[PDB]
Amino acid sequence: MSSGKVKAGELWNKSKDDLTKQLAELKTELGQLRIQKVASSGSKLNRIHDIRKSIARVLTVINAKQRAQLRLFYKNKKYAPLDLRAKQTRAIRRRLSPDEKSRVLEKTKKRTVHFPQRKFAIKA
Amino acid sequence: MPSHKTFRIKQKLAKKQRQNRPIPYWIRMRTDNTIRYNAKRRHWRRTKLGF
Amino acid sequence: RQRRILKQRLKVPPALNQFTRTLDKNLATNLFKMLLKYRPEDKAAKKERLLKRAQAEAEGKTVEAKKPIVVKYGLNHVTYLIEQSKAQLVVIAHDVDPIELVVWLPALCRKMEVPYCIVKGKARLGSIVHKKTASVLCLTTVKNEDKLEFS
Amino acid sequence: RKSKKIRTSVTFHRPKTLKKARDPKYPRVSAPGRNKLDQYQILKYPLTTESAMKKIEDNNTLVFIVDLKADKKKIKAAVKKMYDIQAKKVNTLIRPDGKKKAYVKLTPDYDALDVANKIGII
Amino acid sequence: MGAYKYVSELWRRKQSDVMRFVQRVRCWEYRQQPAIVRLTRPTRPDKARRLGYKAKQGYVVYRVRVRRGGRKRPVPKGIVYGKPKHQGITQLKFQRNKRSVAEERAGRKLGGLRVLNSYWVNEDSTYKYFEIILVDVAHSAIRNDPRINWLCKPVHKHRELRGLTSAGKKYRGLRGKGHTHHKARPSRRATWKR
RNA sequence: GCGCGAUCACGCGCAUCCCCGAAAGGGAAUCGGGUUAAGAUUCCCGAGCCGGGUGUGGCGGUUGACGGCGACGUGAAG
RNA sequence: GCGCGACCCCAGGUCAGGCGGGACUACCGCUGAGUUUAAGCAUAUAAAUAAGCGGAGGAGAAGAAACUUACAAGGAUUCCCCUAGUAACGGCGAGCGAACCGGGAGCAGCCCAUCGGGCGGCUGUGCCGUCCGAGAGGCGUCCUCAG
Repeated sequence: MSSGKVKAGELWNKSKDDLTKQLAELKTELGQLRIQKVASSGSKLNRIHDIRKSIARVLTVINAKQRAQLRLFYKNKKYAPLDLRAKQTRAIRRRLSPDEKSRVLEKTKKRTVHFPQRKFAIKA
Repeated sequence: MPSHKTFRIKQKLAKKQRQNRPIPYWIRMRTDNTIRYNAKRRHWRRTKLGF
Repeated sequence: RQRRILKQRLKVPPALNQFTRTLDKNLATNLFKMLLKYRPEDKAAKKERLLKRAQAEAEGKTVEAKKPIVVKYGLNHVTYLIEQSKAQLVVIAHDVDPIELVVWLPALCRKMEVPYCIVKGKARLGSIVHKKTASVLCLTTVKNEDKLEFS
Repeated sequence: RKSKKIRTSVTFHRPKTLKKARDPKYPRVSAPGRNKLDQYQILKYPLTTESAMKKIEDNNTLVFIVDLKADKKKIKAAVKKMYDIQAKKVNTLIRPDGKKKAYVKLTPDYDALDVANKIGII
Repeated sequence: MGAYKYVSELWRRKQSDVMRFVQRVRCWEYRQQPAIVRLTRPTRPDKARRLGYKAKQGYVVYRVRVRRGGRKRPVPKGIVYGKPKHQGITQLKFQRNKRSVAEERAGRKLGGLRVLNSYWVNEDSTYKYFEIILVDVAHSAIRNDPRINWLCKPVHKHRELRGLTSAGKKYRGLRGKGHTHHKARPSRRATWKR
């Protein structure tokens, strides 16, 4: 539109192509709120706050899209030093994820070791 | 010569210099509490600059 | 200026510091006992060929018709098939460091009357036992219709 | 082709003189990560002081305040894109602001006065 | 059992038969080679096979070279300064053993790996020689082996240093159990001197 | 090995390394005039030059330069 | 008296995959003082402290007997309580200073001495297709039987 914007949901329902034109327009207008700082108007107050957010919303939203897209392309394939950040995050959490516990109790001398019971009765 | 030049001390000295300004009339008003005598505000004659 | 240029390891070392003394070790010493002598390898090559045709006469159907051959490579298996007294001829490599790995067998085999051959190099013994690695020792436990050439 | 039979006589035939071969490299397959678009806005605002304006009139040169990881080549590019003008020299200062003050001298083909008017500055 | 008994029998007898010849000859090597030596073979497979040796990835064996003698204590020629029950320079000998120092050196240089155990590979007349087993934690083959995945656990990092090696238990007096053992178990700092 | 040619892509040669360490040791190139409240050999106005890096033509020359006894003056890898 | 391709030891590079180097307050592991006390002081004491150093975890560390023992039984290991200011040490001065056991806190016994890597496939702590490198013994009625 010709009036300022935005909602979070509106950006999300725009294409990659649309949002960057929107990011374009926003820097340009922001650039105006810089010369309009010499003017010092209260309209350049409210607006210079709220445009700042709109830039941040477009920048985040596109990043999410790209991460999601990458994850979908690669869930077919093999991948990731980046999503590997996220799964660990990090060195302590890398130590906690071998995994250790299931594997440690796995193998050698193990079937009859405990009290038996109920199970045998059910299958009668 | 320059007038000792290096950017890396020179900027940070200029930051402390911008940081040593008056409190802005407003923060006295909304305000919570204080005789707001700012206070980390430093002077050409007295005490001595630090890094 | 010109003439010669010739011959690194005779006059311009250092160039290698680990191995020169390693040669000197083989050649020199002092010293008390123990490992030497035979192979003009004519009588290596026949042993090696009748070691290759001691993995490679293997058929052996489902049926106990005859499973032919066993050859086993590696020090422990060679010790145990001498001790379990059905090795028909063992082979030793000369090229063994630690020597300690192979010292036991010539004394042990002569207490079992199991014959032993001493092939010059460890790698050829591993290739002719059909390994993909060198072998310090090997055995035949049971040959394969060759009895006369084996004797 | 070159036979190490040649190579053996080459080690024998050189007292000192130094070694030699050269060799390639290659990437794997696990795909290095990171797709980016890290961008700073060099230009922040046209600077405004009385001293700038005289510089507009006297000697055809606009005055911007710029970022602290500026240069002169990126600003000579940045100004070119966003204001449609060729710039001939750029002069660069750290300021007691913490900020970088840049004087941008322009071509006479498009004068600082009517470059300025649509984002007026004094 | 097997072949591993013979070399074990040899190594008793450092001074005698084939072992004094062959290992004095490997010291021509051992003096030449550094205070880090990684090797791909254990010298003793017997005492590798009885301190934890499986050939399997992540396993390395390494030789460490440690000086003979005690410890000499700073500062000489600006000397203490204190009353003579506490003056001592060469007189004191460390109450860590020379085997544990070798464990420390090794684990410092191979920092991504953890010492399992160690053994003796001789002495001449100023060096004492050890060969030490360090085992990768971080690779799958150690993890998917339940005989050696106990090392992996985060509590076990830098274990040589905290004295949890076999050598570290032995110099800590933890060889006994009962009578006597009373000042060693569970720790030499244990009661806080209450 | 490093270093260099080398265009087609590839091979060849050698010895003691590599950064910091003087804004007053060593060092590629700028002056005169003007102007600002406050800069200025720094911007301008005039004029010059350097460094670094691709094209162009005048021609000075061409089986790699004449002249002046002489001194001396007016290609190119290993 | 000899060159070559190949096996096998060492070394340098290389990109890959994987880990580690610093931090959080104390807790938690070596080296190692002095004031002080013994009305002095040198063994002794302060004190294996403090400190320095290194390194770990959410707890560490210690663990299933070449144990205790003073009998005749117990039965991994910490810790709490006390055994005890006993035994033992020591100008046998001043001081130092426990263990077995006994009952609890809580309990558990086991374990040594086909693996991984590469692509492809998936419902990716997994398995399949493939390529590559590297407490034991005999006999017996049976009871028990993974997930």
